[PDB]
Amino acid sequence: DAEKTLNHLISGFETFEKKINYRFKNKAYLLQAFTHASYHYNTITDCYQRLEFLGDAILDYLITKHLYEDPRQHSPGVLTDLRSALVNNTIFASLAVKYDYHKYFKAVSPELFHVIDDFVKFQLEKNEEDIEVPKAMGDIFESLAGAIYMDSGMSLEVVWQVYYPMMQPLIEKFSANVPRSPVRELLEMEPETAKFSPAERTYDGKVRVTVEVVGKGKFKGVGRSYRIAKSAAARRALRSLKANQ
Amino acid sequence: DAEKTLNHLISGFETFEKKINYRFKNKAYLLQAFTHASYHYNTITDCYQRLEFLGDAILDYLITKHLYEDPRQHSPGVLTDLRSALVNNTIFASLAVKYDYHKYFKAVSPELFHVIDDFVKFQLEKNEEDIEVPKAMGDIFESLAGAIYMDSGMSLEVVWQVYYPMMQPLIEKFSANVPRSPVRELLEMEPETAKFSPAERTYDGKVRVTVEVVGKGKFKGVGRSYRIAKSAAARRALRSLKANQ
Repeated sequence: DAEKTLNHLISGFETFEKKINYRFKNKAYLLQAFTHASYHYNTITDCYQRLEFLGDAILDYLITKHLYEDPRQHSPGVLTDLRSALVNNTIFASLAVKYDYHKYFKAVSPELFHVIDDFVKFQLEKNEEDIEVPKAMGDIFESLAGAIYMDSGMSLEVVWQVYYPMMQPLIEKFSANVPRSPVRELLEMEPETAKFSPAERTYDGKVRVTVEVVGKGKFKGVGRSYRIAKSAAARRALRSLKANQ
Repeated sequence: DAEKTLNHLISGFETFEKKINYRFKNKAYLLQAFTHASYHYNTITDCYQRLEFLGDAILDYLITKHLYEDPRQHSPGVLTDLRSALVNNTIFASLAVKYDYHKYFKAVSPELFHVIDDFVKFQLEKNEEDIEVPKAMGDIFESLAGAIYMDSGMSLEVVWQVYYPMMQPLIEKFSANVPRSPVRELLEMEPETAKFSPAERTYDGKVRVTVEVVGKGKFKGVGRSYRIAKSAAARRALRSLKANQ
């Protein structure tokens, strides 16, 4: 009887649904999300791989959107680096164990569980390199997102309602530590006092811009685009401001 | 006067908005999407890089969603391959030129435009290897998606309304040509006549499944998961069906 088998296999997930603050309408999707290929006791649903595939693109979008909207106004290169750093199996594995996913993971592999235990312990200590990252932990962080998406009738909004609280602190930490965009940094410091002049074309086919910072003087930047020129000029102004005479 | 400069730079985009069947509320976003780093005449908006970043994740999600929902029920490995094949700068560049994006692209690079012309010509002939792919064409296929998203008030639905007609035929072509999932293929052929038995555990810690195809006999599959076992059994049944005695 499939429902009796479901009831057996989902025993203990109550605690997990409370922890993430989401109640599954269809528990089969939650079981599927946590079912590794090796979990032969699950004779009623697919393993997590399809959900992982969907969840990967869902998280890529929600994380990308967040990065793009960040009022730090990261440059394209910084956005790219941040996306690579965050949309990432290791980062996903770290967040999975932070939020106890390993306590609900379904697999038959003593060796995998040993790797998981060591990784959980390391991450706990780290958060109060020769630790192997259990890729399945990253996998189920993704597959659960896919499961919530499916269970909620394909709602990205419901997914992010659940995932944002888990992700935002790490996203914010990474976003706060990457190099600042020199334009936004200057304007944080001198919002009405830093003024960029119109772009001018150079003999060598570049763009030159001057930023004047009232009380500090004028600083020139050149680059292969207006964006790069502004950045260059701001970086110079910032250096003078920091030097403080 | 910024609006006079906008009016000048967007001259000719009328034809493009008609072609994609989307009217921008804010033309600045359309200009930005098509503005390469080298286009120094654009002194009023950013270049396309930020939009490209956002658009990349938007298309990754919409394409992934489509692949996942395809009633061909691709296996995880096939889904992965298809995503890699489709969410791809070369594929994006080919679709951009198919839909005339190169006629509206803003750049200052005779050499780039030469590469573009050769690529347009090749693709036209192909669609009635030693052709360089102009990466900027893939870039603006992505940045325009980001621009439509922004202009429509962050609507994925409006993006896909515009993009689906451009993408679905290529997605469908790739999806139709990849290896079929043997389970779905068998069930297309024998929907009421192919029946999978319950999973059984093997001495070596695998799963074994038999599929019985009425009129043809029984075929066994073994694998490291229930999913793989079913696939294996179906592949055998298919081979017999095709042989047709």
